[PDB]
Amino acid sequence: TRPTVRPRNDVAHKQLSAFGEYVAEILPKYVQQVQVSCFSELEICIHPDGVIPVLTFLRDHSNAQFKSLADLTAVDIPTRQNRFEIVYNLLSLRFNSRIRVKTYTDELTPVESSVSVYKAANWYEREIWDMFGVFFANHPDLRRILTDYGFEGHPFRKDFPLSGYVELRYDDEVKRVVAEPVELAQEFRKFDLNSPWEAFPAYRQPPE
Amino acid sequence: TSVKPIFSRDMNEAKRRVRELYRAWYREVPNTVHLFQLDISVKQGRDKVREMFKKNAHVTDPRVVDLLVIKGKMELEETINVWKQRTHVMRFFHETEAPRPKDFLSKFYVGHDP
Amino acid sequence: ILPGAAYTEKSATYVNTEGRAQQTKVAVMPPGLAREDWKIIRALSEIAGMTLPYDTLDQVRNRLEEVSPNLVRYDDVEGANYFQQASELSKLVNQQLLADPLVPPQLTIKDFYMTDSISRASQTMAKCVKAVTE
Amino acid sequence: LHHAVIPHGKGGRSSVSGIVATVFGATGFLGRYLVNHLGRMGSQVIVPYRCEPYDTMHLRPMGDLGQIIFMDWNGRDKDSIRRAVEHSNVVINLVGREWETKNFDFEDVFVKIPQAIAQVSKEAGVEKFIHISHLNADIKSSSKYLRNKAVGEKEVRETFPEATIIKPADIFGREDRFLNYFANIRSLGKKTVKQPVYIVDVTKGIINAIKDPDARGKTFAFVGPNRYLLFDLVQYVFAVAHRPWTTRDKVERIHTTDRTLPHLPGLEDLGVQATPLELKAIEVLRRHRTVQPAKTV
Amino acid sequence: LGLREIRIHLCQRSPGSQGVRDFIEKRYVELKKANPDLPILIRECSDVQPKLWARYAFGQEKNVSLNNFSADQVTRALENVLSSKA
Amino acid sequence: TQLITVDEKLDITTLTGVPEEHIKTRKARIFVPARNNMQSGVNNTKKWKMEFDTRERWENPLMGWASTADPLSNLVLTFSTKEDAIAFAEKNGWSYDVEERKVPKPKSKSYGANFSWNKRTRVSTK
Amino acid sequence: GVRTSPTGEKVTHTGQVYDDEDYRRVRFVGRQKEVNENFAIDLIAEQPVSQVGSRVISCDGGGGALGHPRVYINLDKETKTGTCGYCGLQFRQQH
Ligand SMILES: NC(=O)C1=CN([C@@H]2O[C@H](COP(=O)(O)OP(=O)(O)OC[C@H]3O[C@@H](n4cnc5c(N)ncnc54)[C@H](OP(=O)(O)O)[C@@H]3O)[C@@H](O)[C@H]2O)C=CC1
Ligand SMILES: [Zn+2]
Repeated sequence: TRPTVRPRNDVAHKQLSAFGEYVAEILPKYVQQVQVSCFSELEICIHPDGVIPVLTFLRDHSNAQFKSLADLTAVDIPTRQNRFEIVYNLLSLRFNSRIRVKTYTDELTPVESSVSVYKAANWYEREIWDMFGVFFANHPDLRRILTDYGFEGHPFRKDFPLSGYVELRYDDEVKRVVAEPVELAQEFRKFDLNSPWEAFPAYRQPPE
Repeated sequence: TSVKPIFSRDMNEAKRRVRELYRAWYREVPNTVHLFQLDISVKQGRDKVREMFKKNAHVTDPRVVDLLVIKGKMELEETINVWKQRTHVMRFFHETEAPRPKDFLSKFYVGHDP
Repeated sequence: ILPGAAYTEKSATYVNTEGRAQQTKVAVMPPGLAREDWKIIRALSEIAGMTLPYDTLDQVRNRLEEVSPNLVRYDDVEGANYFQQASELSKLVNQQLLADPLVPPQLTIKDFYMTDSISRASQTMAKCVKAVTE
Repeated sequence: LHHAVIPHGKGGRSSVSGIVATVFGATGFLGRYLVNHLGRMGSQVIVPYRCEPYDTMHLRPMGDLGQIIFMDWNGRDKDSIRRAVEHSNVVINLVGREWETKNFDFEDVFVKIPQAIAQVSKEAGVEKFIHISHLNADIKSSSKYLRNKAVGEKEVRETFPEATIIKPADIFGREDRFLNYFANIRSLGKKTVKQPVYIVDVTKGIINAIKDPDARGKTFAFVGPNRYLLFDLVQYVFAVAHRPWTTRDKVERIHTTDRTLPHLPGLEDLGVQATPLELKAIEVLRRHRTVQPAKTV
Repeated sequence: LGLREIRIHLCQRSPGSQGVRDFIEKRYVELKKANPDLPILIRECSDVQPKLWARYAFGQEKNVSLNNFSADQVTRALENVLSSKA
Repeated sequence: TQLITVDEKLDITTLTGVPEEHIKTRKARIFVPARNNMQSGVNNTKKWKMEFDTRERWENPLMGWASTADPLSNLVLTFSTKEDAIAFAEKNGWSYDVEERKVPKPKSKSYGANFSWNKRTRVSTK
Repeated sequence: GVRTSPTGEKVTHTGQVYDDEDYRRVRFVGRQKEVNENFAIDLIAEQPVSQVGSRVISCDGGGGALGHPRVYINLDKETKTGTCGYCGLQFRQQH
């Protein structure tokens, strides 16, 4: 399997597994799962009451020093009752490593804002509000950041359509750009591309 | 059924926040009609505020009306500070849209929508 | 003439030969000014001043449940008892058999392809009939 | 009814209204808002234009792709009128001038060109023709405008007997020459009574006359809700505008009172709420700014 | 003016429909002999409560609950229907 | 405490920003999608889908393209179970109807049945 | 091989022409309906049937990797030629 297969990094896999054990036993109040991927990335899956303790630990601990918030992300998964998956990508410059911190909420439970831990998060979780509707409690200036000013709904939710609900045009009668319900001259043609045959037997979910 | 609140522990605090948000909009409407130089009257914009508040008058969950007050404060903040333009404020008044058929028979005449 | 929807053009309850109620779904919309059928009858009742107490399809199906509640229980065969009582009612008026033999109307594959208005309008069924006759 | 002209959609920009309109005189004040309100339904609008194509640019954002067809035309050319009307199912006539020029006088603008358009639309099988007269059009009028426009009304009726003739009184809007005339005149007060009508009311009425089959052969009188005296109307215009090119025919028409014809239908027989001047006068006259409302009769 | 059709709904297995089932097992045959041109639509279903629909002239439909009745109460309600024509 | 007691049905229709036309007049269909009979693979029949009623698709006057006015005409969701799908439809105020999952019944396969002594299940060829 | 409707409008190789009463002819008024006059069904009919002596021939449209995928055409039917599914060139077994 030499030329075309990605070579596995066993050293970093073992190191990130040991550090995941370390984080799981220092913070067992909040840590739910710890998993290391096959391409050597460490995910810490936490309870959302420990956003500030887990991130402050990873920022300030002498064996962590994850001083850099790379990215902050929600993922909408509608089949879960806590459908929003808040992902924290942290970067350690001292130990040259990355860690993923993941937690959950639904549409109504707020997540505690992490601008006291990372000032990078100020626009990121504001974008998560704008795109998903995840309210972040005790945020300095939480409002929209990317959508238009009168915009209704949260576009990156998966029950939100691709073209939205309203579209704009200029109207010469009222001398004003107006919002009218969306009508496409050509509908977005949905392609059912999924193959009816299983591709990855290692990822097979067990039957009921 | 034990959920973490947003701002209001129950519906009375929630209605307090709805009431203060309505007070803030009612004070703001003359300023909005003036500085955006809208072609509406102050009574007409206040009727639109009352329409938007009576639209959500069925909600019995404190967290949902906490989020409704939060989004109403965000709309208010975009309207007091001139972040919206005149077009965003007039998008509440669906003026270029044709009046939709209401009863069964006119909806039958124009098309297939129920 | 009142242009109606076809079975691919309306969500619509059909019951098969065994009592299983089933609903179609709207694949496409009817062509031109053609409308759904109960919409036409309900609009006719509103014009005539004898308005039918339903507006949406769900209310038509509430009426349909009021007339027999197994028309809204979809993909369900409801069993029917009381063969004995129908047999006792069938012995009342003694009807006589005609001497004509039992001949079904569809004897060969020729008579299969065109039975209703959609099959008779089909050029593919016309090719089928022409191909099975030659 | 042909299959491509059956209406579809929810009545929006990409929908199909089934209205294929040729609007003569579409580059003007009324044609602007008529092509606006047609193209937002999804109508195939045909714009014969006399002018520079730069002056028809504002009509292109008014409908979906391929829904406004521009073409050259001449008022004395029946070939261009035929080339414009032979595919339409409604022809709206909006050709007019406040002033007569070297080539086109009031008779050519109001009599020759309207009767030519109506006759060519008649022989091209166009079902509907909608002609715009003036409310004060009279054979015995003192202005040459209203005499030629009454004669043209007569000829359009007797060459297209199913046409919908419409009598606007004095249309006010942003691009009018009624309130913008008074805001710039900075003529005198007389015994004149007027009831001006808003341009969106006139446009909604023309479209409701397109759609209603009961408007064929009728004559409508589009008037506002409130009759005003001329003098306090002009003082209300100067009061809204925060203020302390003419000819004698325009003076003859300003000092000609709006006749009341209750035997003719109006905007309410087309289902249009007449908008009063007090709501839209600020919208017209906000541009002229560097108020007790007007007294009705 | 007069009665047009009678609809009887019932479950096949519920104890609330026991009186309706015991009505249809015994008295329906002489009911239909007594009413030769009256449609009496017995419509069994899976979980319904028993019900006596009676349609009169001009689309007027009265609705009678037959839940937990005996066969005698079903006979009395149905003969009230046949005697009313209201 | 810092946990309140909400005894109400979870309804977020005011928060999703969807217009009332596309909330109260739409019918969700909750179903396991049927196997494409062009193929023997069954991997597309594992998850619950939510689609909506198909509204009008008309012809573009210019190009002949398929114009639409339905925003939810391409919206297909994916659920692990039926109950997650029903909870999502009730949470968003969508009227729904649910088809139960259709599994193929177990078959009794015998290659020896093709060559029987006294049964009709002999194959005439192979 | 373009032909013309009685309205004067050209007909494409699909067979598309607008009707006499269809309003959408107004888009060509003062302009032109652009058709291509090289009809492919007429041009491939002008190519002669290739006489070959094998029972199975192959075709890739000429040019190697510049043509189409290489397909193998049976020629057992003596009544009908064997036609390529991609390029439309047709073949006949000479015996
Ligand atoms: N307040 C009002 O304006 C009222 C108007 N009316 C009538 O309504 C109609 C439309 O009014 P309105 O829009 O305001 O007037 P405009 O002068 O603004 O528009 C007239 C239109 O006709 C065209 N036109 C004018 N003269 C000629 C000509 N000789 N040959 C070809 N085209 C010509 C103009 O195009 P181009 O730019 O190419 O010249 C323009 O598109 C007129 O008939 C008018 O009499 C009635 C009552 C009140
Ligand atoms: Zn080839």
